[PDB]
Amino acid sequence: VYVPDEWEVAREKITMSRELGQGSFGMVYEGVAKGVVKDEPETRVAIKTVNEAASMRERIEFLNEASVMKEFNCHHVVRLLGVVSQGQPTLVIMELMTRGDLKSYLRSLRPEPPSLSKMIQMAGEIADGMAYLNANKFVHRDLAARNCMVAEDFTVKIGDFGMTRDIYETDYYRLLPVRWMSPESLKDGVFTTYSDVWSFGVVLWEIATLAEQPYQGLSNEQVLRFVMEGGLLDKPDNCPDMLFELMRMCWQYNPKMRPSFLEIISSIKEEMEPGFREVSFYYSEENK
Ligand SMILES: CCOc1cc(-c2ccccc2)nc2c(F)c(-c3nc([C@H]4C[C@@](C)(O)C4)n4ccnc(N)c34)ccc12
Repeated sequence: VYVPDEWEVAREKITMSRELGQGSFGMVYEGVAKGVVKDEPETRVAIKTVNEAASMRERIEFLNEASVMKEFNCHHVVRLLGVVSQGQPTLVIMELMTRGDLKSYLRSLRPEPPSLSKMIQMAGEIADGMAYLNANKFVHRDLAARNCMVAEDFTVKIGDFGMTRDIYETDYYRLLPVRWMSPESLKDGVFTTYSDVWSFGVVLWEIATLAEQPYQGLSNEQVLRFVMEGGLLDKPDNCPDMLFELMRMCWQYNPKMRPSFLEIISSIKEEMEPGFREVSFYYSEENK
């Protein structure tokens, strides 16, 4: 039973320019919202709509999942700006990421690549956002280049998690990214910070291959068998040892033996850009 609040915005103030493509619950539009940002009368925003093929059960799921993001304030996690809970379509307005998803972006760099220092940068930003989320007791469950977003200034941020969330799970039992999923996720549907770290390893591999499909030539059923039986992605051609060392740490079959996101950041903080100190969660007062 969603209760409107602070975050509720008048539908009047919102303007939907053009389609950006399908996200978790429905179409995401580019647009403009009046007075959703302080010291900014009008703001360029992304607007996700729940389609009209949406059960009340799903329209409520949409708002509650969005509402999780109300508690989030992190430079490396895409920000919620406001909610339109009354009337249809139900809107969730958020920070517009003007260079789209990291997968598309990485695909665009293919024989027109990124330097080692530019890849470490992406890794640390993603790791920092994920460290922030795990600090706020949140497991993403769908970390992947396609759900990392790129800002105007090339900052990478943690994006859509909706895609994997069922309406019923927790209380009752009845969509899985097998190529990004840890063995314990594939075997038992266990999703923890440590499973998110596995996915993070796969995103490094995506970054180093400019978004090849992980385990290409294996079907989804084959990947499920292969990874559960200790299968691993081959080190990409001319992948820096720095990075492949990180992938190996993330792909420890046993979750206990995987590094935390903080440990990952510690291991690369030397090679991070100077700015990262001011914007990051890692260096923030909020970090433990
Ligand atoms: C950390 C959690 O972050 C999120 C949670 C959510 C979200 C999760 C559950 C319920 C409701 C919303 N939804 C997000 C989102 F829709 C976007 C988003 N998607 C796209 C489209 C889709 C495409 C076609 O792949 C590119 N965008 C284009 C431009 N700017 C965007 N911000 C953006 C980004 C981040 C999101």
